[PDB]
Amino acid sequence: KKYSIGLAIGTNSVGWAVITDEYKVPSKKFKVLGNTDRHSIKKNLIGALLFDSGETAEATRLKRTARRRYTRRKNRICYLQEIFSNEMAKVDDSFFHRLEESFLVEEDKKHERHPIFGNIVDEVAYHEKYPTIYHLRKKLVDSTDKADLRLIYLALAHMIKFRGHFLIEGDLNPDNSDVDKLFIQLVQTYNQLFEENPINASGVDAKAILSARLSKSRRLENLIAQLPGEKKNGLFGNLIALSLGLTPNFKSNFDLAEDAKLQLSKDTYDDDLDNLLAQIGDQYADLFLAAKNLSDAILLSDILRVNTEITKAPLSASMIKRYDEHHQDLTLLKALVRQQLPEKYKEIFFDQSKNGYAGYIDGGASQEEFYKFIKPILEKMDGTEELLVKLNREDLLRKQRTFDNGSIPHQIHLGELHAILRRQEDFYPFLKDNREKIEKILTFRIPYYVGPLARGNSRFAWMTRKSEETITPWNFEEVVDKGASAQSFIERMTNFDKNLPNEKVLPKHSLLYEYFTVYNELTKVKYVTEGMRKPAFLSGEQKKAIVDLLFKTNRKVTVKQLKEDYFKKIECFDSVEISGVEDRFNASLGTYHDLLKIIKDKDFLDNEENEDILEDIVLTLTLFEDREMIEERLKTYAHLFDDKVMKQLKRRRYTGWGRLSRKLINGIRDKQSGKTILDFLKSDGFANRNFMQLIHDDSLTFKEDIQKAQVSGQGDSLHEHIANLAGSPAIKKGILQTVKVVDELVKVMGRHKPENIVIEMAREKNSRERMKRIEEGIKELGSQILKEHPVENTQLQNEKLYLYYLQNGRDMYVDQELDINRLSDYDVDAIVPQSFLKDDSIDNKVLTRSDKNRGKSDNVPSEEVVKKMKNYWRQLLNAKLITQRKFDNLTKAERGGLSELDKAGFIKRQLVETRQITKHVAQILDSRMNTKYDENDKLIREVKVITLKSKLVSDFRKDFQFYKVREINNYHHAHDAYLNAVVGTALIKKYPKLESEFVYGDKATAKYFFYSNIMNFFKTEITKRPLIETNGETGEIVWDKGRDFATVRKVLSMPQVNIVKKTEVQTGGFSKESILPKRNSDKLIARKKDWDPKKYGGFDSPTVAYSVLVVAKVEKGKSKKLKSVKELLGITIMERSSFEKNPIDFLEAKGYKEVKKDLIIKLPKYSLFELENGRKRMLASAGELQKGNELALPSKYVNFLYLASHYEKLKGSPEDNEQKQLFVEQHKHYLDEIIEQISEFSKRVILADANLDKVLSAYNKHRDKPIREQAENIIHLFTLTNLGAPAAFKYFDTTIDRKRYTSTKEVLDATLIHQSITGLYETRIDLSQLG
RNA sequence: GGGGAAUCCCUUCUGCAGCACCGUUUUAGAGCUAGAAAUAGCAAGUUAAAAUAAGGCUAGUCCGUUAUCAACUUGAAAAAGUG
DNA sequence: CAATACCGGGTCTGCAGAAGGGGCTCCG
DNA sequence: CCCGGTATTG
Ligand SMILES: [K+]
Ligand SMILES: [K+]
Ligand SMILES: [K+]
Ligand SMILES: [K+]
Ligand SMILES: [K+]
Ligand SMILES: [K+]
Ligand SMILES: [K+]
Ligand SMILES: [K+]
Ligand SMILES: [K+]
Ligand SMILES: [K+]
Ligand SMILES: [Mg+2]
Ligand SMILES: [Mg+2]
Repeated sequence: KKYSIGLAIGTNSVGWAVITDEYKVPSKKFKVLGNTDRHSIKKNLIGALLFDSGETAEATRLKRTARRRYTRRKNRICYLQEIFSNEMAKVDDSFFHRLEESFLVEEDKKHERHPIFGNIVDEVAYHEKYPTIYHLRKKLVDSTDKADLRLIYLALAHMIKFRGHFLIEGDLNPDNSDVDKLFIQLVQTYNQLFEENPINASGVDAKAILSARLSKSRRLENLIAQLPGEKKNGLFGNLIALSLGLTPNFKSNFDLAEDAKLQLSKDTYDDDLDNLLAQIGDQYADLFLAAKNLSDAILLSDILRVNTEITKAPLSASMIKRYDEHHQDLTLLKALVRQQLPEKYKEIFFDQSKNGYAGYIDGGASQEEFYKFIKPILEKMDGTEELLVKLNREDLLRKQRTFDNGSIPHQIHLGELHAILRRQEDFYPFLKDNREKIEKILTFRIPYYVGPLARGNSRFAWMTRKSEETITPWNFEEVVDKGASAQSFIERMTNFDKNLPNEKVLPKHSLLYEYFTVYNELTKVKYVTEGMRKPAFLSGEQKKAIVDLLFKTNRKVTVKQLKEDYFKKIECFDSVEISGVEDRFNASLGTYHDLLKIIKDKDFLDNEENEDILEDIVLTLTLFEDREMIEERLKTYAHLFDDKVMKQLKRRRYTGWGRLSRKLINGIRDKQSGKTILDFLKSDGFANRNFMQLIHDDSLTFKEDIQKAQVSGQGDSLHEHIANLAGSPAIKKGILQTVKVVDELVKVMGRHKPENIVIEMAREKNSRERMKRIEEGIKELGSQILKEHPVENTQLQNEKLYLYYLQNGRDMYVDQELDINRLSDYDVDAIVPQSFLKDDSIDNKVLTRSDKNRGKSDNVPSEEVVKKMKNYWRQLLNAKLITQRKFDNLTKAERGGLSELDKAGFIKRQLVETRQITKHVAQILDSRMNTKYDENDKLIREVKVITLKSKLVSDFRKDFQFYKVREINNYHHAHDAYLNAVVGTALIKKYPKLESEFVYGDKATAKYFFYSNIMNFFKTEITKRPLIETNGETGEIVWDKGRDFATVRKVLSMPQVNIVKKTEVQTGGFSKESILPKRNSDKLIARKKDWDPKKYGGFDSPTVAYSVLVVAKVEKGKSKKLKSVKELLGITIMERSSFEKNPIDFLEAKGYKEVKKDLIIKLPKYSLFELENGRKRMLASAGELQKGNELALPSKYVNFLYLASHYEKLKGSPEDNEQKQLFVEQHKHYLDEIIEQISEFSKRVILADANLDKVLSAYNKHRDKPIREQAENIIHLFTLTNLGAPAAFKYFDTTIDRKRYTSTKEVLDATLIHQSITGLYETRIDLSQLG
């Protein structure tokens, strides 16, 4: 009884099949449990588990951190109120109480309904004096009068509750506020540097031009237009562009011949500038510093739209300017509409359902929707010119709380808050005492490297405390151990050295690590000259001289430099051939040069006695992000450097960690030699052993010490091991389900393990990332293509338009512009032709006018194209509009193009699976099946695990006409698993040598020919072979081209396949999140315990975690007469814990009396019920059902539908295509037959009378359509019959809306079916017998 | 052939922490005039408070949406067993 | 109860890791 | 997107 298993692992299915050595699927009588009259049932050993996708933890995390934010914001307000408590109680002992109950209806309020002053006269007067809170804030900042303590509170609380972002470090410099003054500063600095060509900036209103609500490039154009003799690409123009936030290239200004682009926003700018100043000189540093200051002022002027010399509240003044312009323009608009369009006034100003002013203020119309609505109304009237300008500036009738206030820094709000505190502390002493406390409430921020301020009950926290006491914003530095916490943040996540598992890894930018990388690469360099017999390694002295002369004088070392500045200069070689390195060295001493620029003491860096110190310094710079903490840690070294050097040091920062520890690189020593790994890399006689050789050499202690260093740990469980794999959670859910399926199948075969297990794994918002990429790329390029052709993210899902923007509107193979309106006439071409690499991503595609201009089609684009286009391609690459892989493949021709080795490798890659995750699946199954060791203590591999790629079975299907149509039913998953088992077992029976390629555990033209013809033994004629294929050595039959194909056909024709939908409890959010207005409906759910939804609104649409079958009695009528019921009650996610804690009490609270506790049945989503005539339903919820049957369409119809619809591609030969076409035409009647099938099924099982009649009518309407189109729309038709939830579909232009099953009553008397994972073991419960 | 390691350039995905801005909901921001009222005419509108999973105990400036789940028997449970 | 229709909260900064092309020096 | 909740209309 030998058998194999085939598995098809996906993100929503695991297909499975059992085969015998004859490639047949067995069938068994399985026992049926329960209370029906059926005791057993015949099952085929083939099927597929279906499940909803496993989800990532991201949404859960976003909601978790948002929860924390709400908690802490409330705590800020609570701190402020605790500071105000006593004095407020003297002024008004219920102010804070009225604030707390402001949400309650007057009936529920325990105090006066007017929050601020508690009487209507004073409240109305307040709102009249201060129509916005920004009025009050400006008044309290500017006035010198004693203010009412309640108004002071409201201003401070408003600033603290909505406090602005923390994107900018430090204080908001008052020097860099004025645009005019900083523009003059930049001009003065430039004219200092360029006395012969000064700039005349008098009469230039720099403020108006540079702060105008316009695009960066337009403002640059305007300013340059105010300067005759100066162009926007000259030096001053580039400085202005850098100030405005563009990415100017200073290459041409300073004649660099190598690009020097600068963007103040990028993280690398600080180095980029220091990279430019290195080539230009340090006299230009003040010029770029002036540019940065001007940039800060322009950024501020974006938010502060008012003069900062009439008020210390420019932000509140700008909000008040919004309010005043809103008022004036609304008065004008009302007057103009009343005069010119009186009939539209009611709609514009009263109808909240429309997107006019009423919908804008009272309805749900956004600012953008209101603009779009009212723009034509302004265009049709006269006197609306300035209003239209404001609308196009997005500056018309604005509110003050708006989507763009995210631009406001917290330093602005802090300025206003501090000003108020300074005004009013002269009258309230508790404000003087607590001023810094209140400022700290605004400014204090839990660092991202500290985490939740927990006390042992958070699986997320890592913060440690210096003293056990409550943490507040004011004692945080004293109570939280910031250093230990920031260190734990990183060290919970960084790797240990795999060779020394108790050793932490070195910083990536450590001096020792970079020395290691440089010497490890340098020991394998070889050189040869004329008088040398063979190439020679570099000696220790030569390597040391190369490091001291080249690596310690240049950031990068090229082969050319090696030849000229070392071999010529030192060794007196005029010609030398180098091997082991190409073009330039990969490793380099970048940290050495950074630190040499900072400390300016080469002798310090070269003195080994400072190694420790330098290591620690880099450690600090890597471990911490906060510059104050960095300075604290570096303090011990302050006596070694000047204070300017210390400031430069603490401004330097690094990130990233290496792969090896310090103890491995330069700690452990070979016993005999006394040398470390790095010692050997610096000098190792004439063997020049590199790292791998060193740790694998039996004549050194390194291997032995690495072996001893391995430590034991607690082995993960199966679920733990699967969760810790690298991959999407969806594929991991599939992986675990696969293991459980295999366990059940082995149990089904009497605990006999299979001979083979063949596994195949499936291959695998968005427009937002596409838009992001195109925006950043065009910005880096400096192109105007988005100005001339604006595009929304959705449109970028079109392949050709996306490619058009990625290529900056140009042909990729020809130096010409493309025309947008002509995309349909252009071609999308594969860089590496798809006949070698099946890659259809953007990474292997380009848009070109005509693909013929690539060159020959049998290779990579020609060398001529590369010569033409390489510089444009490099510009695209630096703009991130193409990747390094795309650039390398486009330019491969100059490197020889595609070789025969490359093509053979491409074919092998197409056939042999090499993904790490599939290898991990194979290892899991192999270690579970094979557990015994032989006399040599090697594993006994009694079960062979074979991995296949989908292409093998796909090609098998297409070659032998075992076609698949995914839409017909779910059987194709199971058929895939079956064909996987067949092909894999036959393949390794035919070529056992292939086991290394395909079984887990253990000339170019020739291999190309071989792997391209590996599946020919199935065929009868090629491009002829015997009818019986055998193994050449064992002589055993592997394939019989008579019976075995008929066996496969019989398997695929079997109507009884075990499709099982995994029943799952539902988890997640309680309900829809929308907070609905109050309504007289029991559907509403209170958002807080006492917030009666009929008064306060609430949620609806809760999610049912699972249903429950209740047999009980319910009171009926006014008399409350008990009546027996049997019904389905949906337990919601929110109710689940309460129901499970005590079900009887819960059901009695819901109204059920005398519950039959032992008759309660838990019914998760997709619980299966069978009714009459084989009709099946699945539970969608407590009140809705899903389709429960599979339509087993016969195989001839499936193949006719595949051929008639042109499913996939025809391929083959024209004669075979003609035979397929003649088959389609000879079996046209199949169409009607297929329809009949559907109809029959729909009448037995679906019961959608109206939809079925509409479908039959639509089919009889398009009987004159081409056979191909009728076949495609018949493919569409199977949505009516598919398993699962009903869904709308389209037959030609007719739309069929889904017929839903809006009642679950019938299943309460049907047969409930409990299924095991394979569906082979069943328990059937007749529910009509309950009650 | 298979498996593995460091470096370089890129790319994708996964996990975690810390912020901001809005949105929504109820209340507050005295609507006026005529008319008995039904209604009509006009005025007005930009702001705020509070909640933002119900909530929980472990009471922290913590936790509350990921993963995992046929049924039956034995078991508090974990888990084991059952064709 | 049937047919039908509408609806659904959203976007940053920072850190660490695995793994996929392309290359290169090595190991078992 | 999808598909289960809800209301409307009957
Ligand atoms: K009251
Ligand atoms: K000019
Ligand atoms: K609105
Ligand atoms: K190189
Ligand atoms: K750092
Ligand atoms: K010093
Ligand atoms: K779940
Ligand atoms: K889910
Ligand atoms: K590698
Ligand atoms: K099940
Ligand atoms: Mg809360
Ligand atoms: Mg709001």
